Amino acid sequence: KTTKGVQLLRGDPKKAIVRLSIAMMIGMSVQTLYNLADGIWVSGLGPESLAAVGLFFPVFMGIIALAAGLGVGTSSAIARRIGARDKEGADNVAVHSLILSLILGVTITITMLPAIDSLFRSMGAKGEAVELAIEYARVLLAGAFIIVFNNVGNGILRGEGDANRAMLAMVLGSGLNIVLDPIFIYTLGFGVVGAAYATLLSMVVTSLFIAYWLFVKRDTYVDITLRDFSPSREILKDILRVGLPSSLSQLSMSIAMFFLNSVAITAGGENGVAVFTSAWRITMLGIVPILGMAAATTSVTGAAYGERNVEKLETAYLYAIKIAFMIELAVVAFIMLFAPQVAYLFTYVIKGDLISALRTLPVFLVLTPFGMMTSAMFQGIGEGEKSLILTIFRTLVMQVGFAYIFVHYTTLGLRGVWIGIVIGNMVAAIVGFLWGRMRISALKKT
Ligand SMILES: CCCCCCCC/C=C\CCCCCCCC(=O)OC[C@H](O)CO
Repeated sequence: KTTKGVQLLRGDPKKAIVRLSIAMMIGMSVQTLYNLADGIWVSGLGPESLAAVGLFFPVFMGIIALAAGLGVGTSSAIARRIGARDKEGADNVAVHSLILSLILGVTITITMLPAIDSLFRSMGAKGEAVELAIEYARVLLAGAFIIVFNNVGNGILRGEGDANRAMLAMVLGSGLNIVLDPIFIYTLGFGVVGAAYATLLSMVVTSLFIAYWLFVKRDTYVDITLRDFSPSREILKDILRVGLPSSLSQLSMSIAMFFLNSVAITAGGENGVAVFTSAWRITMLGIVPILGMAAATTSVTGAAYGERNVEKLETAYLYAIKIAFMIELAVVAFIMLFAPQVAYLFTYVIKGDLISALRTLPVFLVLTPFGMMTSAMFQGIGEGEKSLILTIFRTLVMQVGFAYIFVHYTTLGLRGVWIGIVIGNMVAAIVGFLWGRMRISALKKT
């Protein structure tokens, strides 16, 4: 009645942080590799194919945000029950989360399918452009349930500390999508819609593995059955108090990027937006280790909170920050030193401005862990609303705010955008860190 994952969660927090975060970073790196490769295949199909992907992209990211939001709500709620040695509670959360995956996933499909035509056209698309985007979108929308299920499955695994399988499920899915991409797009000649089917099939296979582990081998720590299922308002509210604000955090980010783009356009037009796009994509690569660490932090602080061990929660939180800080130091030094080389490789025009960008913009990555791990621990203790507030403050008030100030009130132009983004992120990192310290001392008094 105990797994390696549960032993890990109930063990030394530093050991748990390292194991989980390495596992998440590996899984997320394969997801990143898939994305880069798919970007390349699609690029060679022409403007009409890119524009079709472009039309669906906000919807698709919205679907990811909802799925991953439910996943982290699930992870946190399970980790806390396990820490509290509430086995029946952990079982019931898992069952609840799986029923929610069906409700959410299918709702996404049935709501968007009849909406996408009007949506794409309202975006300014006409005739053939509309038709191609719909062919592409409907394949992916068909798998909305699968996506949510996979994310919930991953959430359950992370919640009970099973770093190994959570990682494996990510590797299998993105790895299979990497294999199927050139075969569906070019070999079978399906073009852009081929990329959608490669993705749909990859997700289906992932779900088959997860369903096998959960329902056939039944070798997770949590027991999952409908025989023992009694609807719980408290469980539903617990999941959504982390899950909904997590999803909304992605929305805040998306809105922020829109404004950031408009500022880049104001400063540099098509040239400026191109430089920003490239510099941001490269800098977001440095974000990957932080995300893996955040996922670890949520599970580990959750378990500690359930155990009512504030010392343990604080240790995991601060150790996560320290490790992410060190990693980011190396990442930033690397990009800063090798900016011309890095630019050369991602461009194949905008070289000089991109090099400047790569030697200013990535600086904020060094302070990101202080805010992001705080957000992850807020989620671990179940207070997702605080994580959302911090996310809004960083992305919309600080990032966009300062970027706007430097461009409208100074003569820095493009460089002012990078500087504003850096300054904004760093202020938010300090505020978030201070809030986390305050929250923790409050815990010690409670
Ligand atoms: C454009 C070029 C793109 C190149 C694309 C390369 C794709 C590499 C994919 C996976 C390897 C990454 C390392 C994966 C390590 C996984 C370790 C693991 O999952 O362990 C399972 C566990 O041991 C169960 O017993």
